[PDB]
Amino acid sequence: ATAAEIAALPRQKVELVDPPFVHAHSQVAEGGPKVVEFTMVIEEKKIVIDDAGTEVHALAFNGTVPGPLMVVHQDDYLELTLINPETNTLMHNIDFHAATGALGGGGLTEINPGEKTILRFKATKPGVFVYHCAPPGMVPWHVVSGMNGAIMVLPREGLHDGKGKALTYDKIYYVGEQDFYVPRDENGKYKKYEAPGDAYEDTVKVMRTLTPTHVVFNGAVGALTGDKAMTAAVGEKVLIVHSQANRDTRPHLIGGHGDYVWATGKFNTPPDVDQETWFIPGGAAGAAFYTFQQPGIYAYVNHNLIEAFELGAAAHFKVTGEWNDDLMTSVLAPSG
Amino acid sequence: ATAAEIAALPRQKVELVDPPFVHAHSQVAEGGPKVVEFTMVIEEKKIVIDDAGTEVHALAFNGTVPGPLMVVHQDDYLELTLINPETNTLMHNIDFHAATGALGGGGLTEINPGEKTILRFKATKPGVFVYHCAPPGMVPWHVVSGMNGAIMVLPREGLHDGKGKALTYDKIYYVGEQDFYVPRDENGKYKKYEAPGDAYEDTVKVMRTLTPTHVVFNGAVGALTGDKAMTAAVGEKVLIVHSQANRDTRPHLIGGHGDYVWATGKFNTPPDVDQETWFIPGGAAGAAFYTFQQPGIYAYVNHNLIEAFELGAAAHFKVTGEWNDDLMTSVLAPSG
Amino acid sequence: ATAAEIAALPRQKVELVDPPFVHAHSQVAEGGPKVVEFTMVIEEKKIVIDDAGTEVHALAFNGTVPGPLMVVHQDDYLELTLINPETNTLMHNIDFHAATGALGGGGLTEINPGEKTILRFKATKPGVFVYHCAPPGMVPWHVVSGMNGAIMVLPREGLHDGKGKALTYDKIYYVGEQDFYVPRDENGKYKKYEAPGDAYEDTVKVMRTLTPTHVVFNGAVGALTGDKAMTAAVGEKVLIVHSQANRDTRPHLIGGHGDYVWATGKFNTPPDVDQETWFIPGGAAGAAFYTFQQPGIYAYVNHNLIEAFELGAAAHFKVTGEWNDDLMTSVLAPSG
Ligand SMILES: [Cu+2]
Ligand SMILES: [Cu+2]
Ligand SMILES: [Cu+2]
Ligand SMILES: [Cu+2]
Ligand SMILES: [Cu+2]
Ligand SMILES: [Cu+2]
Repeated sequence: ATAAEIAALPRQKVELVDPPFVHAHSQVAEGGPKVVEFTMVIEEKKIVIDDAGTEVHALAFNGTVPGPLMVVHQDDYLELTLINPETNTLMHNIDFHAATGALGGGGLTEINPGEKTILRFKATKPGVFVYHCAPPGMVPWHVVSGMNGAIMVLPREGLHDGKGKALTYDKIYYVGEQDFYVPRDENGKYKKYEAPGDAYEDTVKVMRTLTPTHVVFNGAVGALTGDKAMTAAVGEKVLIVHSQANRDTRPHLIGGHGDYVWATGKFNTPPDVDQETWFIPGGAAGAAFYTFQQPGIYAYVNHNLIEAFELGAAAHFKVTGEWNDDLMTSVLAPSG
Repeated sequence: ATAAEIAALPRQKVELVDPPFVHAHSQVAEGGPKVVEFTMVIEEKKIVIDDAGTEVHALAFNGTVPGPLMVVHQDDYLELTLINPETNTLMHNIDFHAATGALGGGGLTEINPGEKTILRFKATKPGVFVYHCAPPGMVPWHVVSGMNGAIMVLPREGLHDGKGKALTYDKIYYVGEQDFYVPRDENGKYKKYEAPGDAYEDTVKVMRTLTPTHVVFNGAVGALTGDKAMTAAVGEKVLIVHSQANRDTRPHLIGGHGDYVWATGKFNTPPDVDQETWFIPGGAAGAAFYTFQQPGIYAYVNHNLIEAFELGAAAHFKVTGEWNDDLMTSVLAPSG
Repeated sequence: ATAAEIAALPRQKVELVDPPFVHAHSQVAEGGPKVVEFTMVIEEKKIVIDDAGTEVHALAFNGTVPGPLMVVHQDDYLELTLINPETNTLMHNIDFHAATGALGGGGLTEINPGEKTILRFKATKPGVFVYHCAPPGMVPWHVVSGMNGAIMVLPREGLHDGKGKALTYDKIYYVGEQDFYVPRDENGKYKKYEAPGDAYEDTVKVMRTLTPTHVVFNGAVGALTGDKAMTAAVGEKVLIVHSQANRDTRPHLIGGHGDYVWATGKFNTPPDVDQETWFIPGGAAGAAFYTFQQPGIYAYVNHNLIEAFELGAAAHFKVTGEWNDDLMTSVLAPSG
């Protein structure tokens, strides 16, 4: 595929939305290969991660933790414009696990504050993939400061089950799970700092215990609950993309299932079926497809329940519709 | 199906047995869909989890850690009478990962001391599934106090491998693996408590380290050894169902293999074959089918060997039969 | 086979090479079943594992951490002469996860210093498999002192994909991954000891935290980087065997992929494809097949990036050939 051929390809500017929502895209590919264009500005900002007012100096793609989901189709080109404003203090870059060469793009995208860059790569393999910042010598620090996201490379023909039947979701959500390592003082109280770099040494010591102080979805404890609870209706088919750029996770839809789960995140690997709890290793994304059958609230969790309910890794679904007494019924409600 | 059609179905009352054993069942379903009735009384009890006498207040389905294995076939209904006696001190409920709606059943089964409830759900998918107590605001604590078990939903046609060939076991065992988090004093010695609640605060601290003090099969270090060692014979086909409601495990039969392993625990997902070590993520059950070929003693372990041999996650099998020198032989015994 | 048939099989002595290199072998078996003979001498020695002079009393098959890769074909026999020199201080043995009976061989190979032993086993199942020392009552201690390696049991007809098309590698590397648990004094300085057994009690205390001090490839921080980077050329097909005898890992080729990954390490289990990050549970080996498409430096890591970049679990590949701008191009280089 020649430079001339690539330059002749149609282009499409895409407008990214904040997780857990996903920008407008089509499941089945519309026409031949294109160059899909994205722009993200890096925001270094304080985020409050729990109800005790614990802060993290987030290093945030598009200003969010996680960074937003980019959707392309197999054999499209993803062309990202990454911007590091003068109002930042650190060098940043970006590695796409979906990309091939130069460490996933990080070797070609190192930008000081004030600089920008434009990277283009061919999305040759279908699936969900992590992307994350990885500056040489400070890789884990940037990743666990929230500097990671994910992309989805859909097949041209959209999603299919193991045996070739089409799988079409009505809804898609992107859950980015984040392990945070927040230093404490001698009273076991979390510390605050004036600059990202001020926390480095204290944080690194915590990182080395391999024990996160917080494990959260969408940047904070309770982030995807209440006003930000995910929604569905009985009969709706929903795709849940889940990433974790540094640490293992075991997602589980409480009250539901993973009807089809690409646990590895890769669409050419046939999915697992009828899943109670799936497993996504650190440095990967997975995706699960589920048709809701019951109304009510669901909890969506990392099913190490200490991580879910002590450390923060719990989100809700609010589902509307009619209760099914065949699937489940209270024959005798709680009573003496 | 309608309420009338479910009412017309035959009902079978099952007598549960204590782990690692499993109640009488047939592998291939007998007749059409049944309503399968189980009763479990919750017992808040002091249990000893090691040879030193370290004690935990178990919150125990049917009085055991793990709770017993319930066995039904696909499209059967599981009807559970759950009873929380007046002598208990906490509210409990049950979540069936196999079930659909109301958080797996937890939203419909919250019973205080002196209360009972009857939950029915349709067993729509074949596999092994975790069940566990999950009271809102107190979820992980009930689980890591041993309030969990598993069920198996057999395919109506019994087990098959990935290519449609039937797999009939001679015997089945259920290994519930438990992570315990036991408070220590300033000498590093484990603390005892008067009531379940008294332990709460100290325990949650240990829980947050994500580092169990004990990792055990059937409620205690060495519980499945000595005259409680599991047993087999050369040529015998054994299904080992393994569950972990809170934390990852990596089961390994030392001296053997997992000939067919549904690592995800779901029978519609083709099993892995010829396994040395398989992986079960916290909040799931898996199952391994193995035909014994050599006599002698085997250790069945979680293959983090520190967890197996320091923390308690080791069981034995005693196997009768003739040694196969073709498979293995000492050409030269330990000698100068 | 019959007694005479086994006795009549060819015997072939093979010379081992140190990891990450692998001894001469054919992918397609050459002739009928063979008794493949190997010799390993056990070395107990102090090794430095980091840039700060930190020591471990290594317990090392063939004098290396990991022990060397042994390569046979399915239904060959592996015949190991294991030697424990009189200069050593500890009893050792060997467990092959690939073998059937006597705990994988440990029961038949317990050799005191001044002793040797010859074990033969039939390699009945194709795959990569952990081996490790395992003396009753001191199993994890020998393993986390580096006394572990792997073997590869190739299909007689070499490797295939899920469709049965041949996969032939140009090169094979073996990355053995090691969790070390090095004691520290109260100032946080790593302690040193005169003999292996002097470190035992302190080391077990560190092991029980389940938190390694170091996670390394080939026995040391940086052992497979710089001038010891592994090598390839664009268009070369490489198999990467990876083992972890005690603890989970999640291998990732930074800048590349795992085109075919036998994550379970078993060749009769179809490989996953297009992998970003794969998962190998503690107590197993896995294998990844990749065709390099881009020149330059790659980082091969455990993608818990803290383990990779704080704790030592990072390797390099140095790759020759011509850049492919179709796959990846810098449209605009880092600029103000
Ligand atoms: Cu960054
Ligand atoms: Cu990465
Ligand atoms: Cu309970
Ligand atoms: Cu659950
Ligand atoms: Cu040893
Ligand atoms: Cu082992």
